[PDB]
Amino acid sequence: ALNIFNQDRQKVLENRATEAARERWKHDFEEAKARGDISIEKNLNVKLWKWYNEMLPLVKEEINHCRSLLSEKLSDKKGLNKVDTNRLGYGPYLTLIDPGKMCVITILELLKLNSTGGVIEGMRTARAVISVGKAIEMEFRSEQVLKSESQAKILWPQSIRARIGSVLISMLIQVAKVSVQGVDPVTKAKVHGEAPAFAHGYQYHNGSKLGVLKIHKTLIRQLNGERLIASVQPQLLPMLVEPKPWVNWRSGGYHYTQSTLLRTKDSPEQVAYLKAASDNGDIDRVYDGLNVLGRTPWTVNRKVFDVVSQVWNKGEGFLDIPGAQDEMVLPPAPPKNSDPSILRAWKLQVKTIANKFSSDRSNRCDTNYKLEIARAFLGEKLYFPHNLDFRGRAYPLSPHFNHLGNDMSRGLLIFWHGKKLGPSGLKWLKIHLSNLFGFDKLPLKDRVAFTESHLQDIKDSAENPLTGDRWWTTADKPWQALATCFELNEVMKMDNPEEFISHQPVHQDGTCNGLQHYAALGGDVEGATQVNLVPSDKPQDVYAHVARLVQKRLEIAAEKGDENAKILKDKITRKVVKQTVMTNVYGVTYVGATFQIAKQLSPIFDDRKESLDFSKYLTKHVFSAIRELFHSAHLIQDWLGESAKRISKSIRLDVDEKSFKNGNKPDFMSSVIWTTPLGLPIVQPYREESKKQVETNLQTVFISDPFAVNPVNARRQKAGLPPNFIHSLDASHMLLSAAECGKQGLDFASVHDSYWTHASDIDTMNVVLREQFIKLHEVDLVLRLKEEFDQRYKNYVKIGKLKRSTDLAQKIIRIRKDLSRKLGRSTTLADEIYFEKKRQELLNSPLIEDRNVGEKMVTTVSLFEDITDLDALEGMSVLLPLRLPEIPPKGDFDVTVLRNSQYFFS
Amino acid sequence: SVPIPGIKDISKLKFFYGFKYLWNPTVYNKIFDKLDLTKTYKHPEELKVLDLYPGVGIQSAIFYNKYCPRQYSLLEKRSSLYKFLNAKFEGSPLQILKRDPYDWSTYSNLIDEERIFVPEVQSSDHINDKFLTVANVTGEGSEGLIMQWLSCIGNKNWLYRFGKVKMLLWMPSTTARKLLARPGMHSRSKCSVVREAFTDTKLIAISDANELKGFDSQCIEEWDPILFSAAEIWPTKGKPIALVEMDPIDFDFDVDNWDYVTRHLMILKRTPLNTVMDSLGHGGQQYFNSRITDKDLLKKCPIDLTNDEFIYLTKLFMEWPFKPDILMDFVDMYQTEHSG
DNA sequence: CATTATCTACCGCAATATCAATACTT
DNA sequence: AAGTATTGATATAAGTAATAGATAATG
Ligand SMILES: *O[C@H]1[C@@H](O)[C@H](n2cnc3c(=O)[nH]c(N)nc32)O[C@@H]1COP(=O)(O)OP(=O)(O)OP(=O)(O)O
Repeated sequence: ALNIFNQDRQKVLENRATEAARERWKHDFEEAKARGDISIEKNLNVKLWKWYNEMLPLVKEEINHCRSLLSEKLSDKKGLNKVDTNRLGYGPYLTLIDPGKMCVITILELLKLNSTGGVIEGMRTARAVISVGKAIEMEFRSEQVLKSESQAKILWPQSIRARIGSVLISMLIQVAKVSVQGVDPVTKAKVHGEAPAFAHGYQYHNGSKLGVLKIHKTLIRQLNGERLIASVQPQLLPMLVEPKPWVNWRSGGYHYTQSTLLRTKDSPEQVAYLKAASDNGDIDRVYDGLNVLGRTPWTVNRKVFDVVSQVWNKGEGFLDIPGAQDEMVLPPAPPKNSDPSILRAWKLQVKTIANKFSSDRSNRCDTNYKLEIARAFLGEKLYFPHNLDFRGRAYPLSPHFNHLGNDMSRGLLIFWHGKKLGPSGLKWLKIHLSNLFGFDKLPLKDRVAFTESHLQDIKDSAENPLTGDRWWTTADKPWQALATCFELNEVMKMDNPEEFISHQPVHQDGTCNGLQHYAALGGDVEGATQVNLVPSDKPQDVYAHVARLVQKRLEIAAEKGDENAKILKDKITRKVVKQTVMTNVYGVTYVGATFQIAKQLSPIFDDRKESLDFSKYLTKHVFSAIRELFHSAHLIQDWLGESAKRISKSIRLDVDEKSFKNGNKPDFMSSVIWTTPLGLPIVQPYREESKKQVETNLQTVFISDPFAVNPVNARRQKAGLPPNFIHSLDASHMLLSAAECGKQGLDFASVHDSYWTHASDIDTMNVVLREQFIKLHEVDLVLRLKEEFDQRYKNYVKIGKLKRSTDLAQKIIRIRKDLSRKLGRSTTLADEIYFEKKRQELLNSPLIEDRNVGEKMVTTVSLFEDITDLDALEGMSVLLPLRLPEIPPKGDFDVTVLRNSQYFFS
Repeated sequence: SVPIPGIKDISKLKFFYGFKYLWNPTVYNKIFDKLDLTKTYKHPEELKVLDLYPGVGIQSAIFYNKYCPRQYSLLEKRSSLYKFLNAKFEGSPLQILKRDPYDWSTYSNLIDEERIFVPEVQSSDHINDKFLTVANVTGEGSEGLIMQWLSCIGNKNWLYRFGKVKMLLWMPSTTARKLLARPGMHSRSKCSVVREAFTDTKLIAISDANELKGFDSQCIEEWDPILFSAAEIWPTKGKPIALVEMDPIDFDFDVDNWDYVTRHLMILKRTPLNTVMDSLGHGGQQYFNSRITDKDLLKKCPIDLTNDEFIYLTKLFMEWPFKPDILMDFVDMYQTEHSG
């Protein structure tokens, strides 16, 4: 009877936010008119109600004007005014939706968008208008679908969305009113006055105007309060009832909320290919894996939640809670006669203080929001439906509270189902606690010994979390370590450990799954043994080895008396070098690795605050070590990069009849595409964006049009193909492992590389994951990718220059001259493309006579395809057929040998 | 008695970094005669002069020959130009120094502590007669240096703590048209407003006679500049240049608030003033409508306003009780929530 | 040949007003 | 031919002159 009770709440929790908000603060008006005249945050809800009640007549009047203007049908004599002209632009859109719903949508979106976009006390007007328009169109779609189901353009242009958003935002600005108190400096007399709540203004940054909306400090004073949850309600939140399993890409996840399987940000090609794959039916395994991930139950850790609530109510700055502060602390202004360098330093300090203060406020607000959700979901069981991104990795549909969040969100989550520890449950819980404390190179027995060494500390930290030694704070994952300490205290209370029913998920992870895939694909013995694919006696740490190498490099380079080298000679650490290497193998840049290492070492503060200069040399040493360390992965990613270049710099032969004629070179519209081992189609979304000044009521925003067809960003394709391929393989392995575990009946959820389950079923899960990795990687995926590209891009021609003096080039020159007289006009590369295309069309004719005659015809590219040495030999522009490079040689290494490995996932 | 360099020596130089120099001694003599610097400085024999971005050094050599100052200093950072100047002016009383005039720390080191060049402070009533600063900012990519120097005119901090010092500026013609603008002209901007508020300027020379239409007719007929041709500047590829004379004047307003109000008010420079006020802050439109009794000022665009009206509006802005703070006016790109 | 931005992957962010030329309809 | 809307170009602020580290495009 638990499902039916939760079913009613979810239908209530899936109620329209616009209807609830209409009823919510309308109710809050009743107590205000009864209790008395006040300005508490309940009166903030009252102010929102008053804003709605005064804004509704203006929207009604605008609808009346548009309806009365659209009645006539002669556009020349109608709407001579500029304002009345745009009425034909937008009016047929506004009449669809209830004006009250429209008003509440505008108010809620404006409240939600505050302190966003780099504005101190507001949001950029372009974001505000486009977001209001998008919310209105989504509400329109929901209403249309619901009424169509009840009774038994299609895509709104971004220009119309921006126009509607600006109209409504301005019309609310003209209405919103709030009272502020202040003194005048003539007489130092304290006075009161009311002002509009919002004021549209402009700002500058490096010589550029930013149309910004501004929200009054009086409004912010209440929007900071904990009643923000009451004033604004989330739309997507964790579910109590079992999610509907993934079958159709247009129907799944939430019971009443439609979502797509892929998170296609700004491209329709990925949507089209995913829809084609769904219609064909090649992603049933993906459906099964997503259902397994999204079918597990969770509940909030009550004791850890109580501890977090007490720490937050204290108000002091905890490990990750920023704390509570009310006003900024700005240093005294320097004298106006001081040097411009001093003035610039003071302005930089002011900017830094404002940045830190805003970031701390945002952290506090997010933590308060998270705790409010946790309190609203205390005790009950919660479900996480899972979506997928284009590159293939899984994410939930609850952005606010999820296990992919920070340490607090993870520690506040446990499995609703409990399973007995059995013979190995206590051992694996102790392993998990050892994992949470940053020690991993030690074997399982040593981990158990480390956990056994600190029973008294565990008992203290569990009997009294605060007001004690607080050993859980000095852990890399504090809240999860606290939950683990709680459960070990409970089991040590019992005389028989193997009878305790537990709820704590155990962390099992594969260190650098990308490196594992490199070693597996290349068949490299050295990489496999370094990454523990080969069975060994103890886990081996690639991060530790490369960190020792970087220590050697810095010892060599310290002879220059460098302060950074002297300090970090004995301070190079596993964490910094690991954060550098994990992304580096993925293809990070020098500046990216510098950013990561500086970010990780900045809290240590061993060097100066401006450690970028030092981290430059540190990254240089790291790259110098990695170049010698890794070769097979480097070769594989180079083959991927060469393939990316060839695919990007290619033109199909079916583009047109004559040419695009847009410049000498037709635009490039070729993106790298292939198929995951589970049948999902991966498409790189990278493209160019064309942003045009779109006029609106408030101002002329600077937005693009994602529906327009644009060229492909070659640099982004090159940078994205390798990591996208690697992580698609990783997520496919994760999906297969999840599907098999769900078939076996385990409770399975995962965050990318790491896999979560109870301590009793960890061995079965480990066996399942080894088997699934073997099954997925038994095939030569690099070769299969080569044939996939060959079949997908067989009729493609490159573009390149050629020597004027090449003997074959003069033949191409004559064929150009020959083509000119045959076509009757000047010869072009586009004419060559058309001639090649029609020749392939001739081969498509089933008539054998036309085929031989078609084979008799000679085309410029047709000369190249007969040739086999012009590309190697390589002015004038020439057309080269798309010849992808040969795959790098594959070393000899048996895949199945890792089945006996112990520290593959640990 | 310093050796004036020639066109053949100028052509030998390789890198100019966009800087263009006038090289005609006759035109320089005419310019100096028009300036008549001896009128302002009754005793230029003891005068000390500093040069920013000297370059060829023709102007420095001609100035020293004509006036015989006491101590003359040059600050050049370009490498080839530095070797050229050092090689040419060896064994001469004229001084050459290697320092970059872009960095404020260079000025602080030169005047404050090391004290190679020690100017004397004068009163603010009259132009300092013992300090002359001549600079060349003809480079196309360094107008920000000129605007920062005008802000230093306003703030009385960088080099103007010594008082009112005259500035002779070789600087591009486009920035000259923007800077020397008058109310109502299409080239009116914050350059012109700052110039009007903090100094008085007179055009002294121009490179192309075609560009004189952009300026004001009364102003050009008053100044009577010395028109020359593009031949007399060695690098001919660049845009035409202009020479201006900057004289600091006394001002009575609060620089920070005036700066804020002008910058925010004049963004919509072609909007009637009865509409542009609401962007100053919340309720600014109502407040300024209440406090502005004149109905002739409420229909003039900010491009048509002058420094007096801008100072008046600054005064009303300060008398505003509910004024937004001017320090919290920026966007922080470092901060971004960017939640997943 | 110097310049010129450009920098792992994702997971709901990076400009605007004004003025001149041109072509389009009337 | 004379308006008139469209399309394109240009200035704004005023130390990212806050990297050779490494490099693929540019004109
Ligand atoms: O703590 C982070 C984080 O909460 C938030 N944040 C910033 N960028 C992102 C993002 O791309 N995706 C998500 N989910 N969250 C984001 O802002 C805070 C930034 O503070 P930090 O100084 O700790 O992070 P920083 O950007 O400096 O380093 P990094 O995010 O590149 O690693």
